[PDB]
Amino acid sequence: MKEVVIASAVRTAIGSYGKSLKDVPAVDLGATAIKEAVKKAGIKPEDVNEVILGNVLQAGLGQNPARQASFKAGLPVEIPAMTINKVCGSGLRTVSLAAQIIKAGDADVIIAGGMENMSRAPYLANNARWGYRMGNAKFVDEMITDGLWDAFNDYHMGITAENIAERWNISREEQDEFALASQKKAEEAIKSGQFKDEIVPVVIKGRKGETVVDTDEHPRFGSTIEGLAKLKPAFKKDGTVTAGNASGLNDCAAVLVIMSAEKAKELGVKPLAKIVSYGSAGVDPAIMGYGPFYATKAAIEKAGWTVDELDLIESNEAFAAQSLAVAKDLKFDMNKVNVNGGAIALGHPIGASGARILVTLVHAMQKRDAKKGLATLCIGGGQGTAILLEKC
Amino acid sequence: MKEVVIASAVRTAIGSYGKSLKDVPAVDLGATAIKEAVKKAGIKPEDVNEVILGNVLQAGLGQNPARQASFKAGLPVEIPAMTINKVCGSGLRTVSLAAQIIKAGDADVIIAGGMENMSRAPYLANNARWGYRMGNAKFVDEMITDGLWDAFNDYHMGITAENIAERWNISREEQDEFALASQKKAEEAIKSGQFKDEIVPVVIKGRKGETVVDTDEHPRFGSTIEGLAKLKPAFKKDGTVTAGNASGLNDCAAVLVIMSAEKAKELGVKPLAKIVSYGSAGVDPAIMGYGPFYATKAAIEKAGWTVDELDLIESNEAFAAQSLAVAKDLKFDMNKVNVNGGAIALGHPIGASGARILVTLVHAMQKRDAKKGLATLCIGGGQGTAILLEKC
Amino acid sequence: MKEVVIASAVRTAIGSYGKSLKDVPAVDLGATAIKEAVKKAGIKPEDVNEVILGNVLQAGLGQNPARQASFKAGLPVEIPAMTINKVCGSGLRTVSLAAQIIKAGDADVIIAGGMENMSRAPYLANNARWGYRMGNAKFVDEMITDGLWDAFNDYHMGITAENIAERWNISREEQDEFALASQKKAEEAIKSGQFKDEIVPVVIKGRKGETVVDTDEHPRFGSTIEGLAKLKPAFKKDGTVTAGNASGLNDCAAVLVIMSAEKAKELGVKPLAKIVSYGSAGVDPAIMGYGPFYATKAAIEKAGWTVDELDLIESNEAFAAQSLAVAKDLKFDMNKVNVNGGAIALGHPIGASGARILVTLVHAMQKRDAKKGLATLCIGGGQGTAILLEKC
Amino acid sequence: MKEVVIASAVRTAIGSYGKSLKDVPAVDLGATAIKEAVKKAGIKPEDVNEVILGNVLQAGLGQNPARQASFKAGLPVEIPAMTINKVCGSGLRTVSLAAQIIKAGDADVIIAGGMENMSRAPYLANNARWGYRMGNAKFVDEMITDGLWDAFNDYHMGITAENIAERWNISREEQDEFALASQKKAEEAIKSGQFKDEIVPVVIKGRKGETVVDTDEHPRFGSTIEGLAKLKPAFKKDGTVTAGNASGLNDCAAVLVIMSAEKAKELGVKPLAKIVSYGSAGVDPAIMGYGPFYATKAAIEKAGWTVDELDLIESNEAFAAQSLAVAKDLKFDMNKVNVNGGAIALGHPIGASGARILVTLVHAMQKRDAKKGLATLCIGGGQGTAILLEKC
Repeated sequence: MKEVVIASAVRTAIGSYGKSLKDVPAVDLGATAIKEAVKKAGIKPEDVNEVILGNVLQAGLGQNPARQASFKAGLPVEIPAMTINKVCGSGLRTVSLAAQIIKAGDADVIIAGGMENMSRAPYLANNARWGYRMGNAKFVDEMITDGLWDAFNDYHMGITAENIAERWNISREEQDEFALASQKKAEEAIKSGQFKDEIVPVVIKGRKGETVVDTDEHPRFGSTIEGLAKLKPAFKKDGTVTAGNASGLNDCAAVLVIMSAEKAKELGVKPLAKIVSYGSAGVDPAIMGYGPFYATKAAIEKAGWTVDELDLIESNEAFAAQSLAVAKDLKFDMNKVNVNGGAIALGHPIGASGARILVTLVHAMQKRDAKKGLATLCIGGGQGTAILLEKC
Repeated sequence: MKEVVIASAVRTAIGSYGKSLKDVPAVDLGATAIKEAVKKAGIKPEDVNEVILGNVLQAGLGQNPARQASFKAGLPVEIPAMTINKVCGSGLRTVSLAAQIIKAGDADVIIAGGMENMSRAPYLANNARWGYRMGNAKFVDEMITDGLWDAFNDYHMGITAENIAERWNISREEQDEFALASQKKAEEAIKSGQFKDEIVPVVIKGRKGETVVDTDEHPRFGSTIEGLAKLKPAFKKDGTVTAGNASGLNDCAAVLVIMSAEKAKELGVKPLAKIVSYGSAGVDPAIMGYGPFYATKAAIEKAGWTVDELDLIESNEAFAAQSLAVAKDLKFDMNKVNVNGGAIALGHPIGASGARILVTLVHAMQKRDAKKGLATLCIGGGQGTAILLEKC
Repeated sequence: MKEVVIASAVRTAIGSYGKSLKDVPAVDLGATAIKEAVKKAGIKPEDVNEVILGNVLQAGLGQNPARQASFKAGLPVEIPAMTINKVCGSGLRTVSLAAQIIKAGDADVIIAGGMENMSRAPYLANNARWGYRMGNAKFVDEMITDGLWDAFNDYHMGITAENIAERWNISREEQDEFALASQKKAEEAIKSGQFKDEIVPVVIKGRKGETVVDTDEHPRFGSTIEGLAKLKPAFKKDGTVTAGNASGLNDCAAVLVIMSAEKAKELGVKPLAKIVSYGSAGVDPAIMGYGPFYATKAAIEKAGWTVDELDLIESNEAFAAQSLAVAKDLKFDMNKVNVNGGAIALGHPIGASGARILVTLVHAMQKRDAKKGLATLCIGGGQGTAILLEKC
Repeated sequence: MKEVVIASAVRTAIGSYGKSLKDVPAVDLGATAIKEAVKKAGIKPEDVNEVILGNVLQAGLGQNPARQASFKAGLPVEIPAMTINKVCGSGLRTVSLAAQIIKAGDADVIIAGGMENMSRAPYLANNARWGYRMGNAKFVDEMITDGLWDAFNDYHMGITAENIAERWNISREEQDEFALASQKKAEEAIKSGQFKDEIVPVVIKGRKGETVVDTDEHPRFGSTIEGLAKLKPAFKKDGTVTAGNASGLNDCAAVLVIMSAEKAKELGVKPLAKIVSYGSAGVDPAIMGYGPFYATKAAIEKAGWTVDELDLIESNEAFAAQSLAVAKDLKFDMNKVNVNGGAIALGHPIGASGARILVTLVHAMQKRDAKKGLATLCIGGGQGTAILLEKC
């Protein structure tokens, strides 16, 4: 049916926990990235049919955080919006949902992506409404419960990363060397201007003064292998995962204008890339056949491609252990992966992260003249999200 | 373009605030409804491609409440699931999203609907993470902030209902007669068994016994116009809107199995109705040229129908003043509206309500042999959500 | 050295946890008791020199709860007031402090006693001011932390009672027979009007009506040994202490007017009893040479009395195991102990309880014409508090 | 009756809000000052008969904060202890209570004073136990509610200071010049070693490292009149009270060993001063006669003295407005007042403050060879606390 393209792809800088964006609600980050994505695509806000934004920690953000972002961006109040939560998947799954609505014939132009401000997550009192009656109870970290805690196994995401490291023998040393390379690559990318096209500044009107945040602050410049080897395991006595080889808690928004090829032509848009296939795409049989990261595998097959044919790959770094497991199984050429650094250095703003790596992927393909790109994040049946792009 | 149908449609009873469902998390109500929906459709859990569920008060409910409901229902862990939040529109928007995904060629069978437990919403401390420093602060009722408060105008949704009552000149008396009619129709429908097919019982297993909840708790049997006339305004001094002419705060899950017509035939399923059109369908020029209830007008127009041709209508009753404004503008025959009672009597479990009225519409169409049906809820630019159904 | 007397002695009923006094702040119970105590003593508010009141759960009750009670009772704003917290000892220690101030020549008329509303204790967030940073934390039940938890051993006061039961070899059976006897005596005392003189009614004025609370709510009329024998241990697996052989969590105020004998004569007051001695009286060599209940032994010795000479004894029943250990060690004649029932039946409103048993002792001495009385409560080094009274 | 003396007088440094002592609970500060007061008096911990300590913000501190301090100090577990709360009065009123118990013949040696850690005060949820039911509620700053908020007038203490400034015409300029002089005098006192005798270091065992806090940190060295004139009013639009001319929120403990003259002789103690009279002393008539600070006035008269005869005076600086009002009315010679600086510079750790200024007074009398001293704090009938000392 319709071909689907990315007309623009914009993100804020990624802030560190409790730092540069602590005072900027997720919805304002979202609004900042939407306003700019719309200008960068060269379309009018009224050309937009629907807004679809991921956001995981919605607690106390008020009704329909995606709608607030749309309205704050200056989009027409009558554009419908919805907020999606698939945890790790949210921000990228909104892009494939956009492509699906366009394919169904119901839209031509959709704002997609995601936003998160983990620094601002609340604490919760779950039994304040009808009473605790008696006894100490839990004052709930909402960021941990709704974003980072495995609802079924009743342990932290970090434990899952340990399990994978264990089962595959991904050693502490191997994870730290991977973390070091992500740090070095982010530092070079930032210092060489590789993110200048994709970052929209955020303006914080301070008590008096305006502050501009326009640079990713999470990378630890000058990281060394020695510095990483000294860190204590963060999740498990004598484990392999540390602060050093895992991503952080971060704040960002990242937004893309998704359009039918035919509408892009009509509006004089010069698109950046075509969406070729995605993890959600087509149906079955059979699911289990490909192995444990079958989402990404099957998405690659549906595009008619192989891993060797890919020019650039964004494979999210929630934990180095998980990144190394995926790269090993799919036999990625590591020179083509996370070329501007990955989440260990840059940050993992949950609900925005899938969209963030797609924004970094599309600009890197443009910059480096790379024809075939893969963005992939999250691990395990039901959860993997992946998109394949072919540059225009 | 694939034809899309409803293979089953099931809901829990709707509980009242702090009452029959207070001890049953939204995800468990959702799991109960999904497990039954699959059984009623006569399909296996393995036949489901994806789970898409409305839920507005997600705070503290843990990662991806839709995925939790899916898992707790017995559905394969590999089925992808996402949680959607469009406030009032959430539960019906998941049904049209299901149809779009099916139309795009990406799934054949999708569990859609919504779940909410307003009785269990937390309170929040928004500045607990980095500190309050000094001075009293707000202990935030999350149900009001995330479900009921207009994020822009900074007032209760009740105030919007009051403005609509003034706008359309709808009197206190008119609102209470409408409320009384919803109450009477709900009482007669309950007592005549009109909900017996669609309600799945919820079994609450305590430390000492079992309680079965299978009847809608919210209606006030024996309501009278004098009883309604004595009520104090809920939202403002000298207001027209009271607790007796507005819906409540309520707990429910409502799930439908949505399939392509082709898969339904292949699986031996006898579908209940075909989804003919929805407010999201086709693109937006010139959408605001119809009036303020243009999502609903545009959906009816896209079906190729008119209001006079409709046999049954479910038009949600968040507030009698809103229900009457939509009914006057669209010139509904009120004999065909909310024939088994509406949300004033039955309750408004936010992220489930749009699916709950679809579940009620489709069962009522079957029972009454009505060919053409409309479900509509929410009011205002870009919020209205509507679906048109044609009985099989 | 001035002689010191009790001119009046009044208490509210004792409410049960979350029940009859849940809506009445401790300071209001205190104000009700003070206003009546002054009236019963036949003195004017102007005749009071100082207000000294026990209150253990002061959190959030506002500045100087004793001063608030004093003011709300009609006492001149210039009367100095202080709030004392010695946990279990608070309410009786204020009576001996009153006597010391009178003996020192610094006052002639002091309002003493205690007030507590355990039903209204808050929960706490201890790190809200400077932040929790990350991770779940304790939402602290302040009643347990400030009123019931051993700050050193880091366990419930219930565990101390269990250790005392083991120490003194006091069986489950023995504790329940003692509890049943407290229940029976309380039921007979209530029904025979033994508390009618000492209880001041509390009038709760709602938005729509008035409720009068004037009867002790906590006793379980018709208790049986079989009913007690079926109870599960409260504090530890296979424990002897249950909810049926330990006191409750309760709400009360109890106030006495304490005067020099000289002022009482000057004001025309007929005093109820003379305070002969108290556990604080004279200095400490060699205080621990008596046993573990040496405050009580030493008070009796300072009166120039013995246990056999006492006519009535109020020995508080926080736990049956503690009550029985004190009674065995001191060889009390149990026919003279807690003759109108004790705290198992009647409740243990912490910072009021010591004054409440003094109020009950002095009324019982009057009614029964008993010359010599002992009130004792609390156990362990430096906590025990006791007063000896001689009827006028 | 018995003469009463101060055998030793010790305090911690006073920390600023959220600063040097933020990690040291009030009870540990108390314990540190008790252990040292006992050594400085040259008596054994077993010579102590009772512990009486002021502490206003007791919320969540656990049972009987004075007892915890005693136990943590290494005092015998059987010494009875009680915590007093008279807000501003607490710490000094414990010293006069000590003298009263000694006068009554019931003790020879008492530990008195007070402790507070305002940085550590909790936030409160007052309706967590039985439920908020619905609607936003207040997340309570316990420090403000229990320490700084006028329970009767329902406004901040700062408003009272404004009222006094208003009624007496104590101008902004006059208050800032008073604040400047307190700042200069504290700076000279600290730099000249005047507090070295009375400060006991506090040792904070850090993550690794021990930190020593031994210097008052609140003074703003180098303050200037210009700096103070630039500040905005803190309580009232166009008011006179600012951060600059008011004290802070501070953390400290200050403890004194109080003994009978006869026991000091017997134990070979060389006392520092005799307590001559106190605000609580003797009884009436008539109270209103002296004017609004009659507490202090009457205490001065009872010693047989006049204001002119005083050699040194500590008059607390909660707010410069209140200090200037008292000094004007009693016609203090300002050269003899707060000679080492006052609370504006040094801090006002509520429950400790009365004891802190008595500790500073007694050491200053020793240092400067001053025979007659007055300590006074708090304002308004019922609340004024005052003690007169005559040096040994």
